[PDB]
Amino acid sequence: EVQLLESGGGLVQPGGSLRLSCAASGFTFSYGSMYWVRQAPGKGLEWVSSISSGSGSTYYADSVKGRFTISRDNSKNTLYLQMNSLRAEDTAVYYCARSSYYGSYYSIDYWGQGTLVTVSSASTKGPSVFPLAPSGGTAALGCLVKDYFPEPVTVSWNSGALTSGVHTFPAVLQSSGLYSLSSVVTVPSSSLGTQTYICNVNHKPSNTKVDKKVEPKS
Amino acid sequence: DPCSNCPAGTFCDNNRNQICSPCPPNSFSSAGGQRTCDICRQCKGVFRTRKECSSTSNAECDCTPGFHCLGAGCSMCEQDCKQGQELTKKGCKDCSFGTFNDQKRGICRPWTDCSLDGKSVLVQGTKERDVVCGP
Amino acid sequence: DIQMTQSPSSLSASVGDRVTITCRASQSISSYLNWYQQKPGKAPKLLIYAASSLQSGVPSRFSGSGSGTDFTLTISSLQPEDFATYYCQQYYDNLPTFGQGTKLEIKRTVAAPSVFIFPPSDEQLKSGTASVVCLLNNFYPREAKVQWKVDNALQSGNSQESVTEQDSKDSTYSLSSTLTLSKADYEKHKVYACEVTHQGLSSPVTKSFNRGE
Ligand SMILES: [Mn+2]
Repeated sequence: EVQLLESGGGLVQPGGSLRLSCAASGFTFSYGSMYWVRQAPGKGLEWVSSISSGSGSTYYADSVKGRFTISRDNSKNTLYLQMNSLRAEDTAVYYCARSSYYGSYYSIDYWGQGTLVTVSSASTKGPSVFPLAPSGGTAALGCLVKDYFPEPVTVSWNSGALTSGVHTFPAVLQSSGLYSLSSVVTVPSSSLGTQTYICNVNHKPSNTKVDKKVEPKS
Repeated sequence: DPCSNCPAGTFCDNNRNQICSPCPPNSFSSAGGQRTCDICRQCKGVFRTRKECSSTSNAECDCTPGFHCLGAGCSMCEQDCKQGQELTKKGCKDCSFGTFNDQKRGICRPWTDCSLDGKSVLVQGTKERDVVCGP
Repeated sequence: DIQMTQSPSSLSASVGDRVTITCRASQSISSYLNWYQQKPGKAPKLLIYAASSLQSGVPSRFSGSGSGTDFTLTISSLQPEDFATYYCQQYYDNLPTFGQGTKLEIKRTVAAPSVFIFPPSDEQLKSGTASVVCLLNNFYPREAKVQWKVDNALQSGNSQESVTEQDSKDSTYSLSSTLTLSKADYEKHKVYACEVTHQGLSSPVTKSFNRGE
């Protein structure tokens, strides 16, 4: 089973440096290439770096050339991205990738889950979690995840068990420079009182792990 | 030429304006400046894979149990004999008295002459072991 | 360098329709051209390689064409799951440049949203801020006007909106609007209303509450 896992992502101040790691398993890097591809929030895929197997010949996009260095420690099966002189434009989810050979050439086929790199001078702030207590037989409830920095925050309902009718909204940057989002769930009105609803909020940068039970007010 | 710069594990790609491209699967280039990668050797039949092929090195073959590699790069598979034997046209035959073979391959060799080094014989040699000389 | 220009940036098309996405290279790249599909929260998936070769496990409705500079991706009969951002990528020079992407929206019949108003929790009010949330659930098209009214007075600048990505099965959208006020301003007024205008509604829908149940 081919598995790619990035780490090293996080908040970094402009002018600063960050080193990303991509741990691989289920293959031997004896053929093709490995890559780093980045994606700025709401923007397109940008290939940034490549490394050839055997030789370790490297290639860079003009946008990162001279600032970024790709390397592979084969003994640890780990791909690195050393990122120097970082600016706000470098804020993106950074993905490591592995090639596959189709139609007489190597191209990107396998992707990791990505690691978010935020280039900002703002401080890490943990969120506050508030319940949104319970229209044509439909009832709505949720959780308001307010005042956090940086991204991301993950939201689950009843530890991933409740997925139907769930909407976790993209975060909005408030006038205060802190993010806020709500995660909601709709259910039939008549079903209220037959099930419990707990939103599980996680904001790893601030070590925030909040489980909030949503009940009707009295 | 720009092709000369292409290192081991790559080939000078004639279909993409002479860029260095990684060797395709089942091929290798253990040297630089090649315009094509060489097909990997298949270790099958009497042969078995010892070291798998990579972009920078060819696959290295081994033989089936009860056999050993003969010649450079394991070109043949020769039948294994017991320690204290050697291979003849009519199969494995025991080492003749005064000769030994400590390996499952090769030929019987005469025992070392301890008297040459002014040494005594402490333990006489066998068919599988050489003599053990004194100090 | 090699530049990859994709055309158009976005398009809306119905289930069963046929769509074409263009990809132009700044210089000849022979057939070393790939097409990827990126669905929200999922890793990009390879659809086509070598400009026209359909990858195994990819439906026959996806097809590629071109050589040199001009390339085309066509989807013969759109499905609701086809909602994604499509990218071309060139592999001719060791610097594999991606196209800027084409966001594909699945057109659908008008669906009126269900509207929900949430008063601020007592937990938040103890901190000195009041957030009033308005939810619009499973509507199409995305275009909707969400107006906040406090004691019948229309609000400005004190609200922010967020829309979910198009649902992959029912092709709809969901929206949340957050009205933010101080504890003092929130306790000064009584009636909190969320008014919604949408193609699916005969006339605007108002959801409201009076502070203090
Ligand atoms: Mn919904």
